[PDB]
Amino acid sequence: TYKLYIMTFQNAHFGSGTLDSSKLTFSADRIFSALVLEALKMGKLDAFLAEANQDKFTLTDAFPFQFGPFLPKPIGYPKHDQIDQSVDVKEVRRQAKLSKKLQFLALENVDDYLNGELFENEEHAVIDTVTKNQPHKDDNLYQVATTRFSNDTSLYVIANESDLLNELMSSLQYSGLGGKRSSGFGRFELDIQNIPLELSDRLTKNHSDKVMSLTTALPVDADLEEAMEDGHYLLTKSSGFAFSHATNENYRKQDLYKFASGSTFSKTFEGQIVDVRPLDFPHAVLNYAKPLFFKLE
RNA sequence: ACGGAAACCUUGAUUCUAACGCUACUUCUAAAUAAGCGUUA
Repeated sequence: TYKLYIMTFQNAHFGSGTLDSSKLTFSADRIFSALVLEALKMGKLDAFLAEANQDKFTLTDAFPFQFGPFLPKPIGYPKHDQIDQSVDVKEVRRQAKLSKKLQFLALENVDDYLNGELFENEEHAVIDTVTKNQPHKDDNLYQVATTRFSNDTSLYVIANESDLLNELMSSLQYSGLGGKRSSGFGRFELDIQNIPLELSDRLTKNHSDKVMSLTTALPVDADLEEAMEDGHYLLTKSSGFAFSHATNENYRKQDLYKFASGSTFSKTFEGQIVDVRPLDFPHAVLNYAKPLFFKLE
């Protein structure tokens, strides 16, 4: 809610379940895990844990940044109250398909999207697959997907201004983000920018109006009811193998189903640093689900 | 405590074999090392 962190990538790989799958943008649990690993490699893991335990710490999923912050399409607002038209069915289905394909909108027109206007996606990155082999066992021919960006398009997140977070981001920018980081993917250059006046006044965390989430956040059990009755959302898995320097064998962490972005709700909630570690495991596995919200008209 | 870790698009291959810058064409055609002896004595 304080800064507007920008990460300019050249090549990246954000696996969505397979080595040959790469999403355009990553989720906040991935960057929180990356921060946790960088902090533990630094040695100042306890300070970052204490900072994350505070309610001031807020993080959001990466969104596209092309001469202005972008926001995920608010799932649950194709509402006919602003899209009531007398056009033919062909144009109605064409605009429905165009809105379904849309995933990100520029900040300057997000409310315009809520006025019935129709916008198209913009060229942000090309996702291409590369085949690689192992020239000692002539059976492995594995494919890796990338997210090669273009047109000065970066990724951005919103988080509090902290010196520990600043230095952690600076160490992240030479350590990569997601995927085969020691192969030419994930690396970025960081820039710190101020939140625009048209955006900072909308980033909220505590009130009872229509809020669109910015983080893949699973609410606490106390207030899930309000997200169930009057909440529009999408369900995203967070499975995978838990990285661990303490166990020789790789353990699958517990599959957890969160709420995607931008899921719309009628009231805000509280996130969880949920322990997705398997049983009998020495150290925790922290999954970050803490929402930053956006007010709607 | 990042659907993540590890992984060479790698090994072997001669732009090589055959093929006369060759066939025909006189440095040729006429031509005396030769002509004039004045005037004075």
